[PDB]
Amino acid sequence: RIFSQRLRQSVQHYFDNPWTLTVANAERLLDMRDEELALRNEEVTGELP
Amino acid sequence: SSTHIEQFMPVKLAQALANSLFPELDSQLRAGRHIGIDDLDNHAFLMDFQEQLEEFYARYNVELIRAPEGFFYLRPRSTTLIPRSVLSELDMMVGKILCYLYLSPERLANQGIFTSQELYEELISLADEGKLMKFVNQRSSGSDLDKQKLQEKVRTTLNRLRRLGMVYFLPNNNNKFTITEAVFRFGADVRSGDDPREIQLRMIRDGEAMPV
Amino acid sequence: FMPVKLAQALANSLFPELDSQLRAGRHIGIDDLDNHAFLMDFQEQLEEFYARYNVELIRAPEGFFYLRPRSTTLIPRSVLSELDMMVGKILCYLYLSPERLANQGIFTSQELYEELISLADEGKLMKFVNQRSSGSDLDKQKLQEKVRTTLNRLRRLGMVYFLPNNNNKFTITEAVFRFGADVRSGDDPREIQLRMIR
Amino acid sequence: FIAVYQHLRERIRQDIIRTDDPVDAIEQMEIELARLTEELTAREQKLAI
Amino acid sequence: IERGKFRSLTLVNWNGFFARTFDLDELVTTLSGGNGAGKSTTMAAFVTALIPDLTLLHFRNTTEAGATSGSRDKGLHGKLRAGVCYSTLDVINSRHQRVVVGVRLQQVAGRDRKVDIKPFMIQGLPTAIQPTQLLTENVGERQARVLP
Ligand SMILES: Nc1ncnc2c1ncn2[C@@H]1O[C@H](COP(=O)(O)OP(=O)(O)OP(=O)(O)O)[C@@H](O)[C@H]1O
Ligand SMILES: [Mg+2]
Repeated sequence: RIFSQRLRQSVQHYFDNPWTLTVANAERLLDMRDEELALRNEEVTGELP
Repeated sequence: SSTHIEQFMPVKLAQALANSLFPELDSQLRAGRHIGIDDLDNHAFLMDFQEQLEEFYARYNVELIRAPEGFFYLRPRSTTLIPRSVLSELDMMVGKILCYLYLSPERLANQGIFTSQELYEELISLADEGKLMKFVNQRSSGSDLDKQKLQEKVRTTLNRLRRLGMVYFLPNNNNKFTITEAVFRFGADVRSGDDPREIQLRMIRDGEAMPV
Repeated sequence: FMPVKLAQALANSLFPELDSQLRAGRHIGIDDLDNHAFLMDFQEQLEEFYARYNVELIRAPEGFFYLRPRSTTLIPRSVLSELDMMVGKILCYLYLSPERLANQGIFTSQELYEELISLADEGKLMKFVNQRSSGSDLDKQKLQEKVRTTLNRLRRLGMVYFLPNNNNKFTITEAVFRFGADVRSGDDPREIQLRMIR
Repeated sequence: FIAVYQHLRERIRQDIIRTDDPVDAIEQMEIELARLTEELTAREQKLAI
Repeated sequence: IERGKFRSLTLVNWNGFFARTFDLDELVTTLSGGNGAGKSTTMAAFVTALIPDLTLLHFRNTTEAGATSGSRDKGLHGKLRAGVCYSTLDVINSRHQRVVVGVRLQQVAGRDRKVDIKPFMIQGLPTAIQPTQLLTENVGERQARVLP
């Protein structure tokens, strides 16, 4: 009967001393937004062997 | 002799960094994920080369820490080379409730499987429902639309805690999940039966927690 | 085991910092004397080191280094906004010949603001701020704010260096070429850059 | 000495071991150790077959 | 049992080849010609048609063989011309079925020298049809055009 009182009172009265934990939050790797793929179209022609 | 690994690096550290598990783990760790006993591969790896990893990461001005419960995590210093961030108060409410749920022997028979509804029911049983509703919307007074909005915010934050490694969803059902020991960090303000103010001061001094 | 030169490279005191930067997406140009020299010296091994993350270490033909993630990247990815590429292509255009005589390498925020407003079409400008907008002062103020914001993002990427004072005047680095057009034999850079901006 | 005790008090693992008295905690830990050893013995016996 | 065989290889609009078809041999096929003639290019076209995984394809010089280089350029883009391109294989199955596998290749406009691939397969094609003719349209006086 040790933690019941210990933890319940903390949740019940949290807003009298609100506190927050710290975490590692390394940056995301920025990349180019992919533009719509634009292929090369040229209607090539030539003499057939 | 020259051109010899020992000139630049300890053999055990190089051996660790050359392992196939390292990139995954590194990536994750940097992202803030906690590592518990269930993910054997990772955990075991951590255990094997603990001191080398600690020494390594030290270069970055970050502590690789081991909680008593057996879970590893990253704590940045003030001079950290890697950014540091803080959790939201709703995340704390869900965190402390997940902690009480883990301890509860009354629900141990579930074999760790809990449902979002049970979590929500426990939370409203303990905290001030109508006063907590203030965070969802400044005009909330117990309306069902606002109650569903609260449930959806809980659903969202719980998903963030999953990315942090604090809870694992079932393989085929997303309405049910399992806890891990990493949740005990939410009890860092009460694990010792002493003056709350002094504890809080100690924690902020150690870089564990910030006020709001 | 591990290759001796790779162990030497990552043992160097400059590595942690550069690692941090690179993972963020920053581009290393010829300006950063020590970092650039370090990469030149240890490229052959750093490429292998980062391949383990499914991320590619590329040296652009102009000379600057940067990382390109694959689809299976181990590093969490993120993506720029449309307005970001618009501004980037504008900066690529400003890397012009008369620039040398016009500004001696040092520009101002207003140059870019006015160039952006003059050269782009109104429809995509509205799409940038908000579709409900129509030629109003508050919309232009919001667009200015967004321009400053994205310019700071680009400064993070290393594209643009702010002169060390509170005022918003800057210089453009060579790495801006990453936004640039494809070059074909004999083609004029001004024309091709404008052709894409259109 | 006080400092030492204070230091230790935080380091307790979970509820069944929440004897706020470190020295008292020791034995509990050791109990766990013995428990674990028995479980390991049974598991390795299963593995053989 | 009769083992399957590769009948032929076809290239369209590659660097130096407009539309050419090599007929393979049952045992050995040899390519000869002075330096720069285009032999290694033919090899590359074959392997590309076999494994279109663009992450793997990396055509180093014969010198510098075995050096893991991570080169900026994989060396495929330059072997293609502007417009649409093809590379196809004709195979006789052990069941005596004629099947035509291949890929459509196309350069990507933009500063990065990237390439696009779209595989395809044809079954039941009559034995009288040649891939060279199937992939082209006769426009003008013997001045055929390629078709997407
Ligand atoms: N990626 C490329 N970009 C530009 N030109 C290329 C490329 N690859 C090959 N070439 C050119 O295409 C021509 C054919 O080269 P290829 O290697 O196929 O010839 P080859 O007959 O096999 O020669 P060798 O026996 O000397 O290897 C040569 O002029 C070569 O320079
Ligand atoms: Mg060749």
